Amino acid sequence: SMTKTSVDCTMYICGDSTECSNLLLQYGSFCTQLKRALTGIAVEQDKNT
Amino acid sequence: ANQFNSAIGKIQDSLSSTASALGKLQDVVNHNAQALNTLVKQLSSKFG
Repeated sequence: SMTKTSVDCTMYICGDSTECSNLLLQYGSFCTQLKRALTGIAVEQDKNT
Repeated sequence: ANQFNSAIGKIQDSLSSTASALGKLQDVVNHNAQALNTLVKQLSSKFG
């Protein structure tokens, strides 16, 4: 097994500013696919043990 | 003939009552369905 990691879309891209999150919702599902891919790694890391 | 016919009859009763044994093949449909449904929602967002 490897080290299980998780990446937040809000805290990494935006500095908790109101102008960053308004243009982030126009980009949509770009970090939704990247969040659920790392979730699907962390399920399979427990299945390897 | 009592042991082999009763053991194969429990396989037929398990697949009819419980569909969870085929759920590994149901994910192969579900990994293809969630990939196509996310890809067709890219046109609604304005990309900046």
